[PDB]
Amino acid sequence: AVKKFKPYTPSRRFMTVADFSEITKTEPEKSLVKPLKKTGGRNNQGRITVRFRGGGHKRLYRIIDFKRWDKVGIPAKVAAIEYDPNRSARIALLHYVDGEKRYIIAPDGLQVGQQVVAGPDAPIQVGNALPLRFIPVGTVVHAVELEPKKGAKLARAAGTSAQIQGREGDYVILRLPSGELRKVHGECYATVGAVGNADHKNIVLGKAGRSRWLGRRPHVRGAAMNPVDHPHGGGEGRAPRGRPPASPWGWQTKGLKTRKRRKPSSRFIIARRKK
Amino acid sequence: MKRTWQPNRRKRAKTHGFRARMRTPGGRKVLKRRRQKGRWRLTPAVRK
RNA sequence: GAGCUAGCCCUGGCCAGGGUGAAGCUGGGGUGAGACCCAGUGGAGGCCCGAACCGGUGGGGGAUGCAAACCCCUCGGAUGA
RNA sequence: GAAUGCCGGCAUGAGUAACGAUAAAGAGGGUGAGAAUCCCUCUCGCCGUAAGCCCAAGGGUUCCUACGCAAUGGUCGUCAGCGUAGGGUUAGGCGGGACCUAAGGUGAAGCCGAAAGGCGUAGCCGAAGGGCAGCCGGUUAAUAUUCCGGCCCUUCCCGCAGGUGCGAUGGGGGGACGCUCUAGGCUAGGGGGACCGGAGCCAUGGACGAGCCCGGCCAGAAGCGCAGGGUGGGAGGUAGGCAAAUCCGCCUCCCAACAAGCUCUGCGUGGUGGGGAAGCCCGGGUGACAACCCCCCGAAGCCAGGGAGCCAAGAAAAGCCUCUAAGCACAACCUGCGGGAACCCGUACCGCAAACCGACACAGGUGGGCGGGUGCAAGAGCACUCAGGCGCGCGGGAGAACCCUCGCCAAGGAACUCUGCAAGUUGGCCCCGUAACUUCGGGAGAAGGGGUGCUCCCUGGGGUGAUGAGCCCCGGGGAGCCGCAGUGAACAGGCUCUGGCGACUGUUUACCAAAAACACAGCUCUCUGCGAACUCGUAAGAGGAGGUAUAGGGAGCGACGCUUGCCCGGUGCCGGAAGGUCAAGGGGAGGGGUGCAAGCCCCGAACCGAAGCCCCGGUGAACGGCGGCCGUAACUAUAACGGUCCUAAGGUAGCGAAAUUCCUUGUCGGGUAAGUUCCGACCUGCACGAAAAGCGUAACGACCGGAGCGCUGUCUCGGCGAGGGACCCGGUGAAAUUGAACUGGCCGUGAAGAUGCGGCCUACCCGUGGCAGGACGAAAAGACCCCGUGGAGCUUUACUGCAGCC
RNA sequence: CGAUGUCGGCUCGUCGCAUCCUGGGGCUGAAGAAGGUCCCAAGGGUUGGGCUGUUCGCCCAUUAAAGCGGCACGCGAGCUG
RNA sequence: UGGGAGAGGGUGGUGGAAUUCCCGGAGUAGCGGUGAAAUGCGCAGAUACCGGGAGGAACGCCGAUGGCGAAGGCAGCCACCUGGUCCACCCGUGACGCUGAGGCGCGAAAGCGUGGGGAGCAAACCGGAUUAGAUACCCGGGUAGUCCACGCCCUAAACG
RNA sequence: CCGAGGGUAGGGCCCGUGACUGGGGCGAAGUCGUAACAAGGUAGCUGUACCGGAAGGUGCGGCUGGAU
RNA sequence: GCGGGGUGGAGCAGCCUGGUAGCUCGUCGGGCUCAUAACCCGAAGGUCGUCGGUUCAAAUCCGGCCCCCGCAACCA
Ligand SMILES: [Mg+2]
Ligand SMILES: [Mg+2]
Ligand SMILES: [Mg+2]
Ligand SMILES: [Mg+2]
Ligand SMILES: [Mg+2]
Ligand SMILES: [Mg+2]
Ligand SMILES: [Mg+2]
Ligand SMILES: [Mg+2]
Ligand SMILES: [Mg+2]
Ligand SMILES: [Mg+2]
Ligand SMILES: [Mg+2]
Ligand SMILES: [Mg+2]
Ligand SMILES: [Mg+2]
Ligand SMILES: [Mg+2]
Ligand SMILES: [Mg+2]
Ligand SMILES: [Mg+2]
Ligand SMILES: [Mg+2]
Ligand SMILES: [Mg+2]
Ligand SMILES: [Mg+2]
Ligand SMILES: [Mg+2]
Ligand SMILES: [Mg+2]
Ligand SMILES: [Mg+2]
Ligand SMILES: [Mg+2]
Ligand SMILES: [Mg+2]
Ligand SMILES: [Mg+2]
Ligand SMILES: [Mg+2]
Ligand SMILES: [Mg+2]
Ligand SMILES: [Mg+2]
Ligand SMILES: [Mg+2]
Ligand SMILES: [Mg+2]
Ligand SMILES: [Mg+2]
Ligand SMILES: [Mg+2]
Ligand SMILES: [Mg+2]
Ligand SMILES: [Mg+2]
Ligand SMILES: [Mg+2]
Ligand SMILES: [Mg+2]
Ligand SMILES: [Mg+2]
Ligand SMILES: [Mg+2]
Ligand SMILES: [Mg+2]
Ligand SMILES: [Mg+2]
Ligand SMILES: [Mg+2]
Ligand SMILES: [Mg+2]
Ligand SMILES: [Mg+2]
Ligand SMILES: [Mg+2]
Ligand SMILES: [Mg+2]
Ligand SMILES: [Mg+2]
Ligand SMILES: [Mg+2]
Ligand SMILES: [Mg+2]
Ligand SMILES: [Mg+2]
Ligand SMILES: [Mg+2]
Ligand SMILES: [Mg+2]
Ligand SMILES: [Mg+2]
Ligand SMILES: [Mg+2]
Ligand SMILES: [Mg+2]
Ligand SMILES: [Mg+2]
Ligand SMILES: [Mg+2]
Ligand SMILES: [Mg+2]
Ligand SMILES: [Mg+2]
Ligand SMILES: [Mg+2]
Ligand SMILES: [Mg+2]
Ligand SMILES: [Mg+2]
Ligand SMILES: [Mg+2]
Ligand SMILES: [Mg+2]
Ligand SMILES: [Mg+2]
Ligand SMILES: [Mg+2]
Ligand SMILES: [Mg+2]
Ligand SMILES: [Mg+2]
Ligand SMILES: [Mg+2]
Ligand SMILES: [Mg+2]
Ligand SMILES: [Mg+2]
Ligand SMILES: [Mg+2]
Ligand SMILES: [Mg+2]
Ligand SMILES: [Mg+2]
Ligand SMILES: [Mg+2]
Ligand SMILES: [Mg+2]
Ligand SMILES: [Mg+2]
Ligand SMILES: [Mg+2]
Ligand SMILES: [Mg+2]
Ligand SMILES: [Mg+2]
Ligand SMILES: [Mg+2]
Ligand SMILES: [Mg+2]
Ligand SMILES: [Mg+2]
Ligand SMILES: [Mg+2]
Ligand SMILES: [Mg+2]
Ligand SMILES: [Mg+2]
Ligand SMILES: [Mg+2]
Ligand SMILES: [Mg+2]
Ligand SMILES: [Mg+2]
Ligand SMILES: [Mg+2]
Ligand SMILES: [Mg+2]
Ligand SMILES: [Mg+2]
Ligand SMILES: [Mg+2]
Ligand SMILES: [Mg+2]
Ligand SMILES: [Mg+2]
Ligand SMILES: [Mg+2]
Ligand SMILES: [Mg+2]
Ligand SMILES: [Mg+2]
Ligand SMILES: [Mg+2]
Ligand SMILES: [Mg+2]
Ligand SMILES: [Mg+2]
Ligand SMILES: [Mg+2]
Ligand SMILES: [Mg+2]
Ligand SMILES: [Mg+2]
Ligand SMILES: [Mg+2]
Ligand SMILES: [Mg+2]
Ligand SMILES: [Mg+2]
Ligand SMILES: [Mg+2]
Ligand SMILES: [Mg+2]
Ligand SMILES: [Mg+2]
Ligand SMILES: [Mg+2]
Ligand SMILES: [Mg+2]
Ligand SMILES: [Mg+2]
Ligand SMILES: [Mg+2]
Ligand SMILES: [Mg+2]
Ligand SMILES: [Mg+2]
Ligand SMILES: [Mg+2]
Ligand SMILES: [Mg+2]
Ligand SMILES: [Mg+2]
Ligand SMILES: [Mg+2]
Ligand SMILES: [Mg+2]
Ligand SMILES: [Mg+2]
Ligand SMILES: [Mg+2]
Ligand SMILES: [Mg+2]
Ligand SMILES: [Mg+2]
Ligand SMILES: [Mg+2]
Ligand SMILES: [Mg+2]
Ligand SMILES: [Mg+2]
Ligand SMILES: [Mg+2]
Ligand SMILES: [Mg+2]
Ligand SMILES: [Mg+2]
Ligand SMILES: [Mg+2]
Ligand SMILES: [Mg+2]
Ligand SMILES: [Mg+2]
Ligand SMILES: [Mg+2]
Ligand SMILES: [Mg+2]
Ligand SMILES: [Mg+2]
Ligand SMILES: [Mg+2]
Ligand SMILES: [Mg+2]
Ligand SMILES: [Mg+2]
Ligand SMILES: [Mg+2]
Ligand SMILES: [Mg+2]
Ligand SMILES: [Mg+2]
Ligand SMILES: [Mg+2]
Ligand SMILES: [Mg+2]
Ligand SMILES: [Mg+2]
Ligand SMILES: [Mg+2]
Ligand SMILES: [Mg+2]
Ligand SMILES: [Mg+2]
Ligand SMILES: [Mg+2]
Ligand SMILES: [Mg+2]
Ligand SMILES: [Mg+2]
Ligand SMILES: [Mg+2]
Ligand SMILES: [Mg+2]
Ligand SMILES: [Mg+2]
Ligand SMILES: [Mg+2]
Ligand SMILES: [Mg+2]
Ligand SMILES: [Mg+2]
Ligand SMILES: [Mg+2]
Ligand SMILES: [Mg+2]
Ligand SMILES: [Mg+2]
Ligand SMILES: [Mg+2]
Ligand SMILES: [Mg+2]
Ligand SMILES: [Mg+2]
Ligand SMILES: [Mg+2]
Ligand SMILES: [Mg+2]
Ligand SMILES: [Mg+2]
Ligand SMILES: [Mg+2]
Ligand SMILES: [Mg+2]
Ligand SMILES: [Mg+2]
Ligand SMILES: [Mg+2]
Ligand SMILES: [Mg+2]
Ligand SMILES: [Mg+2]
Ligand SMILES: [Mg+2]
Ligand SMILES: [Mg+2]
Ligand SMILES: [Mg+2]
Ligand SMILES: [Mg+2]
Ligand SMILES: [Mg+2]
Ligand SMILES: [Mg+2]
Ligand SMILES: [Mg+2]
Ligand SMILES: [Mg+2]
Ligand SMILES: [Mg+2]
Ligand SMILES: [Mg+2]
Ligand SMILES: [Mg+2]
Ligand SMILES: [Mg+2]
Ligand SMILES: [Mg+2]
Ligand SMILES: [Mg+2]
Ligand SMILES: [Mg+2]
Ligand SMILES: [Mg+2]
Ligand SMILES: [Mg+2]
Ligand SMILES: [Mg+2]
Ligand SMILES: [Mg+2]
Ligand SMILES: [Mg+2]
Ligand SMILES: [Mg+2]
Ligand SMILES: [Mg+2]
Ligand SMILES: [Mg+2]
Ligand SMILES: [Mg+2]
Ligand SMILES: [Mg+2]
Ligand SMILES: [Mg+2]
Ligand SMILES: [Mg+2]
Ligand SMILES: [Mg+2]
Ligand SMILES: [Mg+2]
Ligand SMILES: [Mg+2]
Ligand SMILES: [Mg+2]
Ligand SMILES: [Mg+2]
Ligand SMILES: [Mg+2]
Ligand SMILES: [Mg+2]
Ligand SMILES: [Mg+2]
Ligand SMILES: [Mg+2]
Ligand SMILES: [Mg+2]
Ligand SMILES: [Mg+2]
Ligand SMILES: [Mg+2]
Ligand SMILES: [Mg+2]
Ligand SMILES: [Mg+2]
Ligand SMILES: [Mg+2]
Ligand SMILES: [Mg+2]
Ligand SMILES: [Mg+2]
Ligand SMILES: [Mg+2]
Ligand SMILES: [Mg+2]
Ligand SMILES: [Mg+2]
Ligand SMILES: [Mg+2]
Ligand SMILES: [Mg+2]
Ligand SMILES: [Mg+2]
Ligand SMILES: [Mg+2]
Ligand SMILES: [Mg+2]
Ligand SMILES: [Mg+2]
Ligand SMILES: [Mg+2]
Ligand SMILES: [Mg+2]
Ligand SMILES: [Mg+2]
Ligand SMILES: [Mg+2]
Ligand SMILES: [Mg+2]
Ligand SMILES: [Mg+2]
Ligand SMILES: [Mg+2]
Ligand SMILES: [Mg+2]
């Protein structure tokens, strides 16, 4: 449950911070961090390819175990639940009875000291990682693989979920967090439950600077630029778009679809997204 | 006020140095150029 | 050609002194339990005054200058984007 | 002979401006041919969070000594960062290398690209980050953690002794980390002493004093003491750490448990080695056998990898420790001890500056450390001062205008002016006191007001120490004295009422615009299912992201509050497996050429044939658009209401002479003696209006309006004073400009504004200080404007291509 | 057009007279006072404020009066902006 | 103390009918709607029918004139937790009571804030009709809302 | 010392008045519709919401003070 | 300056493309009603702004004058 401040500065008015309650270990597992190369949006040519990126807090990257089928049948205890700044979710530390330590995405309702397990024979409880084709129809799930053994790719952001609508051959039918209806291979792994930290969407950054700490540099409207800069540049005084609303590079931004036509994924998208 | 020339031995020899000229086709041609002309120094002197 | 400048990356460094007094915590009151109230404690903040530092608002001077942007007075920020 | 021609030389302005911070000078003695300028002394002034000192970069001999003075030095010059010559920089321990990684760079494997080349895991390179062993003094003209003296320490090689399953580029541990706040104990540094040492002093009225002046330390191995850091011990099992592993991780068990122990640092002491003032007498010597003690203040530095809180969640790798594998255990490693070995480069000097970046010995710029004392509430603020460094490389006079900086001004008090522009006022502290409004934080230092020095008396709490004295830190009460005046100097808000715009702190046109512009949290639309979209690239590859719809791209709007109406006919976009059109290709009714002929070859209808477009729907926080005429109420006026034409639909709420209103200083009200501005209304809104958002809004603003109080040289209206120039004399000595000049007024004339023509009037020759009307004065081959079938940036339903996408 | 800086204010004036005032006049539907109208006259004078960039104008309060024009809409190598 | 009846309340779970959409089938010239129509939908294959899937909301018969609660109000079914109440016995305390300005709490619908959810319904709005007009009643659509959670609002022909 | 009062600054309350603006009351024969009383020709009233020249309309829930 | 308009009483067609004036309302007479509105059945009313030309013929085509809307009026 997010946390408010009294308005003792103009920014403290609306600024809200996470409650951090479910966090039980305030420092990462040194055997599982590694240097996160900050890119600032530059690519290997040294060119800004993603504008307005840079200057945020330094981070170490907690390694996440998006496979989990490395250790079929090896249960593990929940050591702690920590802070990961590289993602919107919380991470949970796993002390495998194997003696191995790994991080996973912390689901909602996961409790320190509980034990979870991965594999075809796993129980259907919050935290267990099973192949999609074995989870009862209708149950929520997260950390879903798109293709078998290729890694968990779907529903990993705080609060997201995915419900198994039904099965069809070697494929089960998922409702993604987007509302899209997709066939995913049954052998693909997923984790029972929804990612925790649901309250992540109600955080009110509160002031410019907070955006800057997140690595997010100020954004300039094409309307504020000049014709050499952006389709919306120029004009004496303010100005409506005066043309179909577009991006700096020409293409239109209000409705223009961009998914690739002949993409082979189309054969498994059952219903495009919603709301 | 800060003027444009702020000398720096390391910057000078890494930017304009012999080995900088030699690793690039443009740079080699610079040295070829300056040899052809008879330049005493093919390269800006910097005290290392 | 990025030894000026603009942005970013890596790694270091710097910010006198004073002021205000958020959450929390303690104690008390309150109540079925609470909410909450008070005092103490606490020391938060793109908080306040003000040097360094970063600036460049107003005026004057300068104008073959001390200077191809300077000087004086005044003024803005000064734990933060 | 002219090209604002090119080169060079020499003029003109002119003995003119200037000679570079207004920190400031004077005399005496020396030296030398020559002295305001060099040396010495005494006096004066200036900096002192520097204008002193030590590093780094940059500079590259500028360092020291001798001898020089042509040039350099804005004057001089005997001097010098100048010329000549000689000398000067010494390290296992300081810095860098023979160590380690960071971004980045390079790059066996690999990938890509017409060539050149671009990528790329490892590895390598890469530092002001990690890691690693020297501290105090003396010494030279010039080097010193480098030479020397003292007391310490490191690595490598080898030997000896003891110990041990030894052994690594391989596994594990460690290294290893933010921000703010901060405990204890220290140290750096400082204040004081009636105590210790000291040459000396008694002045001019007094003082022979518990007087004055000056000093009262630094380094140090082991050990010891103090304060901290780090750290469980043992056993059993084990499938994890890509082989093994007794290590590590996991599990069970026992003991230990704020401890202690072991270990590592800091500080203190510590054998011992140094230092040692004023004053005097020539850098020295004496002082002196110097003394080297007590007390208080005390870090931001040390213990340190300390603690707490917070969210934005805070490098890597080696050294190091441990585990084992090959192997090897005649080895090897560990510990102690000894001897031997220990290379390369830097070291001078300036270093907020005359030696660096600015063409200059240039009022500019330049990162780190030290930065003493007293008082002012604190402090790196301010004033004055220590150490130390300086008086700014032209001077002497004079005492006009005028200019700059500064001081005061009778009466008035903004009447000045576009504007209180500027300059006043206010000004720190402590106390009393403080409004509308509000988002309850704020508005607030609101506003306004009192106090503030010194002396004596009584007294409360605190740190130290001991619970006491002493020192030190906070106070409280009483009685008094002095002046015009007690933050007596310096530094240090003027305030209020009321609009516009923007929520706010932020950002911007380096060098005429800081703002109402950009940004901004927040709101909405939209794209994107992950080999994501999007971006950059021919590509490979990268960013996005080691992220996954609570995410990422794009767009508008811009805290918050209350809200955001109608129009989908046109354009964009989304949907639409019918139809229509539709290229290459398919197909081949039927034509043509040629050949004796089989043949070879050419054209070619129907029909099948994608996207796009057509067509059918949707869609506004998509591009956008949101009427006209005529009539009508029992005074008049006006129209709730009605008639009709047109549209895709006819502007809703809210606002309105507005950052928008043309007519316009609209009309009415307020404010004023008077108000083209202001505020408040009205509504015929030339030409508001709802996310190019509409109406509000506390707080905020070096933004832009209006008004009042305070107070002023802004003004009536000017006067006087200060210093730096201007002026005079000695030194040095420019500049733009310049057809030549023997260069007057008027009224005419003239290419229409004449020193230069005509007529007339005036006028002896040449300077100096001043003023700026003319020389269509100087500067700049007009930016305005036109012209050129000149150029460039930008646009689009101009043309034609191309990338890209379909 | 190988540059003649452009409104207004300020400062400093100077000129014209088609005279705002003061002086001298005729005519008057001039009783007086005070006006009207025209002639002569350029010696001197010709205020301070509110509003606006303003010139102009309107307004306040006075005046003998609150004149009109020229001088590159006089005067930016004099200032302002 | 032993008993009973009940949609009293809160939480979690869950059943079937129906509506809408989507998919498949089969099938064709209309469907829909009204007072009568038109808008609308349908040869780009609707309506009607069978099978499949998705989702939301309300719970038919039981249901009654019934029951429960202080009121507002509560209706599929299951389990947990919790209030009230009536009856019996005649067991304990011994007037410990009634009321209640204030205070505090609950409080239908609509409405507000932040998230979610969205089948049917439907203010607003659009269209078709009617009409002199029709900013209505009727018809085709249709956004909030209706639904969940949390926090507000505190109203009523909150009535017997 | 106190002290009538005078003065300076800032508050609170009341009253009078004000361009314009809000609805209200009343006013013999104004304009527009017909909302309610009959089932008033869509039962009405109601709280709330939104909307419209106006009465009103509509949604959501409620009351009978509704008819047959 | 450039564009559009002017026609029964009101608002609109006809103009282009000559021969013809048409739609809604209103107005007049009749009907239904106790009466009015609405509704129903009939009717009248326009020499086309004005003048001048072209034509056999002009609302129409071309000039002039009149009125009435709309747009423009910029560079210093
Ligand atoms: Mg808050
Ligand atoms: Mg949490
Ligand atoms: Mg690591
Ligand atoms: Mg990267
Ligand atoms: Mg790269
Ligand atoms: Mg590159
Ligand atoms: Mg490049
Ligand atoms: Mg981008
Ligand atoms: Mg970027
Ligand atoms: Mg996290
Ligand atoms: Mg993320
Ligand atoms: Mg699959
Ligand atoms: Mg949010
Ligand atoms: Mg960040
Ligand atoms: Mg922006
Ligand atoms: Mg722009
Ligand atoms: Mg712009
Ligand atoms: Mg560009
Ligand atoms: Mg463009
Ligand atoms: Mg535009
Ligand atoms: Mg623009
Ligand atoms: Mg613009
Ligand atoms: Mg505009
Ligand atoms: Mg727009
Ligand atoms: Mg436009
Ligand atoms: Mg476009
Ligand atoms: Mg989808
Ligand atoms: Mg610069
Ligand atoms: Mg530099
Ligand atoms: Mg260098
Ligand atoms: Mg360097
Ligand atoms: Mg460099
Ligand atoms: Mg390079
Ligand atoms: Mg080089
Ligand atoms: Mg080559
Ligand atoms: Mg040579
Ligand atoms: Mg070169
Ligand atoms: Mg640079
Ligand atoms: Mg500070
Ligand atoms: Mg205070
Ligand atoms: Mg606490
Ligand atoms: Mg000033
Ligand atoms: Mg100053
Ligand atoms: Mg400040
Ligand atoms: Mg010639
Ligand atoms: Mg010349
Ligand atoms: Mg030439
Ligand atoms: Mg030349
Ligand atoms: Mg020559
Ligand atoms: Mg020459
Ligand atoms: Mg010469
Ligand atoms: Mg000459
Ligand atoms: Mg001369
Ligand atoms: Mg001269
Ligand atoms: Mg000069
Ligand atoms: Mg000079
Ligand atoms: Mg100075
Ligand atoms: Mg000074
Ligand atoms: Mg001599
Ligand atoms: Mg001399
Ligand atoms: Mg001399
Ligand atoms: Mg002298
Ligand atoms: Mg000397
Ligand atoms: Mg040099
Ligand atoms: Mg010389
Ligand atoms: Mg010589
Ligand atoms: Mg010289
Ligand atoms: Mg010089
Ligand atoms: Mg000389
Ligand atoms: Mg040594
Ligand atoms: Mg070697
Ligand atoms: Mg070697
Ligand atoms: Mg190529
Ligand atoms: Mg390198
Ligand atoms: Mg290296
Ligand atoms: Mg290093
Ligand atoms: Mg580090
Ligand atoms: Mg070292
Ligand atoms: Mg040492
Ligand atoms: Mg020494
Ligand atoms: Mg010597
Ligand atoms: Mg780490
Ligand atoms: Mg913080
Ligand atoms: Mg020490
Ligand atoms: Mg002291
Ligand atoms: Mg010692
Ligand atoms: Mg094992
Ligand atoms: Mg240490
Ligand atoms: Mg001595
Ligand atoms: Mg001796
Ligand atoms: Mg510090
Ligand atoms: Mg530390
Ligand atoms: Mg500790
Ligand atoms: Mg690395
Ligand atoms: Mg052997
Ligand atoms: Mg051992
Ligand atoms: Mg040295
Ligand atoms: Mg400086
Ligand atoms: Mg420095
Ligand atoms: Mg120097
Ligand atoms: Mg220069
Ligand atoms: Mg230069
Ligand atoms: Mg000098
Ligand atoms: Mg001292
Ligand atoms: Mg002070
Ligand atoms: Mg001087
Ligand atoms: Mg100076
Ligand atoms: Mg003189
Ligand atoms: Mg001065
Ligand atoms: Mg004075
Ligand atoms: Mg005086
Ligand atoms: Mg005065
Ligand atoms: Mg006054
Ligand atoms: Mg006054
Ligand atoms: Mg002061
Ligand atoms: Mg004061
Ligand atoms: Mg007030
Ligand atoms: Mg206000
Ligand atoms: Mg308040
Ligand atoms: Mg303050
Ligand atoms: Mg005050
Ligand atoms: Mg105060
Ligand atoms: Mg007092
Ligand atoms: Mg005194
Ligand atoms: Mg102040
Ligand atoms: Mg702002
Ligand atoms: Mg702005
Ligand atoms: Mg706002
Ligand atoms: Mg804003
Ligand atoms: Mg700030
Ligand atoms: Mg600028
Ligand atoms: Mg510029
Ligand atoms: Mg510039
Ligand atoms: Mg420039
Ligand atoms: Mg400026
Ligand atoms: Mg600007
Ligand atoms: Mg500013
Ligand atoms: Mg903006
Ligand atoms: Mg803003
Ligand atoms: Mg918002
Ligand atoms: Mg949205
Ligand atoms: Mg990545
Ligand atoms: Mg409000
Ligand atoms: Mg449309
Ligand atoms: Mg459409
Ligand atoms: Mg459309
Ligand atoms: Mg097609
Ligand atoms: Mg348009
Ligand atoms: Mg349009
Ligand atoms: Mg509305
Ligand atoms: Mg106006
Ligand atoms: Mg108006
Ligand atoms: Mg006005
Ligand atoms: Mg307005
Ligand atoms: Mg307007
Ligand atoms: Mg105007
Ligand atoms: Mg007026
Ligand atoms: Mg007027
Ligand atoms: Mg008035
Ligand atoms: Mg009006
Ligand atoms: Mg405000
Ligand atoms: Mg501001
Ligand atoms: Mg500002
Ligand atoms: Mg005033
Ligand atoms: Mg004056
Ligand atoms: Mg003077
Ligand atoms: Mg002088
Ligand atoms: Mg003389
Ligand atoms: Mg001379
Ligand atoms: Mg000379
Ligand atoms: Mg001549
Ligand atoms: Mg001559
Ligand atoms: Mg002459
Ligand atoms: Mg003459
Ligand atoms: Mg003439
Ligand atoms: Mg003449
Ligand atoms: Mg002549
Ligand atoms: Mg002549
Ligand atoms: Mg003549
Ligand atoms: Mg004359
Ligand atoms: Mg002169
Ligand atoms: Mg002149
Ligand atoms: Mg002239
Ligand atoms: Mg000329
Ligand atoms: Mg020029
Ligand atoms: Mg030019
Ligand atoms: Mg030229
Ligand atoms: Mg030219
Ligand atoms: Mg020209
Ligand atoms: Mg131009
Ligand atoms: Mg022209
Ligand atoms: Mg042409
Ligand atoms: Mg031509
Ligand atoms: Mg051209
Ligand atoms: Mg191309
Ligand atoms: Mg695309
Ligand atoms: Mg010209
Ligand atoms: Mg010229
Ligand atoms: Mg000029
Ligand atoms: Mg004046
Ligand atoms: Mg007369
Ligand atoms: Mg006169
Ligand atoms: Mg004028
Ligand atoms: Mg005017
Ligand atoms: Mg006039
Ligand atoms: Mg008179
Ligand atoms: Mg002129
Ligand atoms: Mg004129
Ligand atoms: Mg000027
Ligand atoms: Mg002027
Ligand atoms: Mg001139
Ligand atoms: Mg001139
Ligand atoms: Mg002048
Ligand atoms: Mg059809
Ligand atoms: Mg068909
Ligand atoms: Mg659904
Ligand atoms: Mg029933
Ligand atoms: Mg009994
Ligand atoms: Mg309709
Ligand atoms: Mg009808
Ligand atoms: Mg009717
Ligand atoms: Mg309620
Ligand atoms: Mg009195
Ligand atoms: Mg009537
Ligand atoms: Mg009725
Ligand atoms: Mg009724
Ligand atoms: Mg009716
Ligand atoms: Mg309605
Ligand atoms: Mg026509
Ligand atoms: Mg015709
Ligand atoms: Mg019609
Ligand atoms: Mg006819
Ligand atoms: Mg133009």
